[PDB]
Amino acid sequence: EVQLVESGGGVVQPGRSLRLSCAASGFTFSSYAMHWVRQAPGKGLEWIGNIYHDGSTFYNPSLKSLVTISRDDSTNTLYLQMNSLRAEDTAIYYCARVWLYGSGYMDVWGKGTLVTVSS
Amino acid sequence: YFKIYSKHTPINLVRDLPQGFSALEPLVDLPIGINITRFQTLLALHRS
Amino acid sequence: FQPTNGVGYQPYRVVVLSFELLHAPATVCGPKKSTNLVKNKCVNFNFNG
Ligand SMILES: *[C@@H]1O[C@H](CO)[C@@H](O)[C@H](O)[C@H]1NC(C)=O
Repeated sequence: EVQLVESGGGVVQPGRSLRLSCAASGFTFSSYAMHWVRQAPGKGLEWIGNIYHDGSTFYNPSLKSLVTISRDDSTNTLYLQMNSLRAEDTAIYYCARVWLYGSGYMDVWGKGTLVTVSS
Repeated sequence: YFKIYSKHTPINLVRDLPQGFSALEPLVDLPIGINITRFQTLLALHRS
Repeated sequence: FQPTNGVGYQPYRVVVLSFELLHAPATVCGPKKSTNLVKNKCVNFNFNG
């Protein structure tokens, strides 16, 4: 059945890069658009990025140049490159999936990965 | 809209309609939305 | 349709609601959230339309 799993979380120095992976199992990776969302402890959810089958990446206007969304369809995976980490990016990250031939319901969700930045 | 107005009157006249005034209260409005051009009363037989 | 199939081959039940706005009276309306009644004050009243 449908399953999203994530990896790449941990406790890292600020300014060091990260590569968060979202592997999809059970459904064909095409015809769906993939989202990266984060939520901070004590704060609500904040949307990070979108990527489509074409390769069009759309980012939040609030945060610019910090992340890079990279889709791969040979092995049905999604990658996030995070650069110039600040102290405020301690958060739980989620991988989300919307169907391209409907409204923007995010359907099933990832379990989440923890990113803790410290000095 | 099908408006049904009705009034019950206690009379004791034998043959014709009594002469008087009685305004009919609205009883029920029906949202039917259909064409009606003909009607027929329904009676009851007495069997013995 | 089998339970071992993944998402996309699973049976989906679909109900499609279509609305009609013909010259017939609008019998179908939304719910009517009645609030509490306040007296002796200049208020905007809406009683049954
Ligand atoms: C109602 O029925 C009569 C007889 O069948 C017809 O002449 C008339 O045009 C109808 N009216 C409408 C609005 O359909």
